[PDB]
Amino acid sequence: GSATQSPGDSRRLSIQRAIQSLVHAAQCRNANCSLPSCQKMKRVVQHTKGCKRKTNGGCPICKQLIALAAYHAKHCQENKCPVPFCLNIKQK
Amino acid sequence: GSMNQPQRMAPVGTDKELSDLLDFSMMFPLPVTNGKGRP
Repeated sequence: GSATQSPGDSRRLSIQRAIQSLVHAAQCRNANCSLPSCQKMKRVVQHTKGCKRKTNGGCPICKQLIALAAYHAKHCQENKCPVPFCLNIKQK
Repeated sequence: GSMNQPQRMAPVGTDKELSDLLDFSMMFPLPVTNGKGRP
């Protein structure tokens, strides 16, 4: 009757949803979405594709995105993966 | 009260980026990435 799950489990679902939005927006360049998550995520994903500033250090926004993708890249060896970070972490 | 409402996106550059960063910071937990000297 709690439905709170174990602390590690509950934080795992929520963190995976963040990754699933990064995966969504990496594949998603369509205008057919009107939800807030997709709008901010496509904003930052198309940004990270045109952002040399992230490896140049002066961009904390992409530091968040690479943190999801790093943890995710430890488990995911996918060479066809939508997320550009995920490859650039586990390949290099 | 409650008149003013936050705008959808901005061409300012950096203020809009930290606003993006905010949405994501609340979207995921992640590790605290600190030792954290708090109860």
